[PDB]
Amino acid sequence: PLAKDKVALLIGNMNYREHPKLKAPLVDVYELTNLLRQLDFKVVSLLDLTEYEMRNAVDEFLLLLDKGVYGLLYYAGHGYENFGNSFMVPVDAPNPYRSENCLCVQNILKLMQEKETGLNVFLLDMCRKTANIVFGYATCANGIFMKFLKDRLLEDKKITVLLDEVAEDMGKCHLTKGKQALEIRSSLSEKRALTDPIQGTEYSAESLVRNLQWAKAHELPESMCLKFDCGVQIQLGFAAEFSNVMIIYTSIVYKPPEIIMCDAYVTDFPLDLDIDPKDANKGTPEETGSYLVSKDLPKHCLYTRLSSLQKLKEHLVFTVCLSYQYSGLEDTVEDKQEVNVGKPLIAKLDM
Ligand SMILES: COC[C@H]1COCCN1c1c(NC(=O)Nc2ccc(OC)c(Cl)c2)cnc2cc(C)nn12
Ligand SMILES: [Mg+2]
Repeated sequence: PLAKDKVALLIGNMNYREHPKLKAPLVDVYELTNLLRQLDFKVVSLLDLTEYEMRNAVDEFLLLLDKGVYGLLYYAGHGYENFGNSFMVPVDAPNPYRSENCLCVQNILKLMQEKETGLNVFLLDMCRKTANIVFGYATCANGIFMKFLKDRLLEDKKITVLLDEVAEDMGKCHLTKGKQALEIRSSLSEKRALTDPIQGTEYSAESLVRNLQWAKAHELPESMCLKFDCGVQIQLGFAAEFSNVMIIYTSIVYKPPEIIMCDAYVTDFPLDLDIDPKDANKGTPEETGSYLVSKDLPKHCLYTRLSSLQKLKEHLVFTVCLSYQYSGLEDTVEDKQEVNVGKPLIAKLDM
């Protein structure tokens, strides 16, 4: 059994404006991304999406579901049931909910039902109120579903057999023991698995430009070295937590011996990103809201988390500031430099 290609769209909503926050989507989408990438899936991981951003992400994902393709869609966040229908709640939903402002699962399923895909796995991990589709619906540090799913996902068995084993894991767990926490709906008529290889990777112009636009939509700005007149050199580094989340970190690489102190800090970011200056320039990545890529970031820097890159409609332009003092000097001099790192990650798509 072969896949024409393997694409995945992972969405996690946690920072709700009018509803309770959720912690699990953060680690769950992060761990699911690495595992799916290990299975040779091109992944798009998005955190905290409004209604229009979800509708654009899901439509574009469905466009990739050509004949023979293996697709996986995963959602983690608020959801609600309204007369037999299930809805995914965007971070911009009002309180109380209105179905119109949410994404109907049954509408998406109907759209997937028209594809001639090899495998279509749709996972819903919600906090509640042939197309070879395998729908998984969960209604419950990782969340319960991902804790059991992450331990089985790399198994070389049929996805239905694999998800059925997870249902049995969850049924033994003292938390969801004897509870209706997982439903699996399936129309899989053949032996497909998330581990199946991709057919002979060939030079077809249409699939190569979508693979290279996916590569382009995940390009980070390269390392930067800014030199100030005083002789101080600052390095700007960039890391990615999600397709729409980039960390920026600064360090002083060189400081002249005659300079007693030098503090580098970034400010004046485009207002679409809504970066609070009290959350930027922290001594640890955890202080910025970054708890996953923290172990892979270089130490003893100043960190700023840029979430909401899907909202950036212009070039990422910001100021790098430097406060410094010389030997014997009673006054602290201030100097600045403007930086333009293009449109990083998902911002390349022109939102
Ligand atoms: C058409 O495919 C384009 C490809 C290539 O570039 C990366 C994005 N792509 C996508 C998306 N797309 C989106 O998420 N689009 C998006 C648009 C507007 C938005 O905000 C207004 C947001 Cl938040 C998202 C979704 N699933 C997948 C899965 C794969 C393998 N790629 N892929
Ligand atoms: Mg809808």
